[PDB]
Amino acid sequence: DLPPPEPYVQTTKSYPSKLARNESRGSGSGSLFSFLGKKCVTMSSAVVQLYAADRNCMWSKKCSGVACLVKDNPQRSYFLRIFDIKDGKLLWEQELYNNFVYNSPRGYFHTFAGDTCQVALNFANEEEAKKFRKAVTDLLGRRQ
Repeated sequence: DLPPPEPYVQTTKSYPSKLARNESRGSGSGSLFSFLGKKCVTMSSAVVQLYAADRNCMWSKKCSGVACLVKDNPQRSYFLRIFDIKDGKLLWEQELYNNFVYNSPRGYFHTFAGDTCQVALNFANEEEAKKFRKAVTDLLGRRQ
């Protein structure tokens, strides 16, 4: 069955890539939105269903589609976004943060911290989920 929904509470969020600071690992600046500078590379793609631990402890799908893990080589950051298969548009987007970890108490169901609410992701295939965590870890392992 699906994993149990955990209570998620806000804390603190801060990205180095969104700090405009000289090289990641820092905190200080006041850069603006941007203008022209984006170079992210994709790793793998796996279809999953985005769910939110609704009240009464009951996951609630928000929007499913094709999800791919993007990694910024130049920016030195990772971003997770989902695209629709009918609208072919962004249905979900997460801005990974420093010391990022991947939870997977299930076979093919990983959970993470949402904006202000808890959300979980469920892949369409098990392998795709296995390769997913393996990919992340592999990336986390490589670091630098």
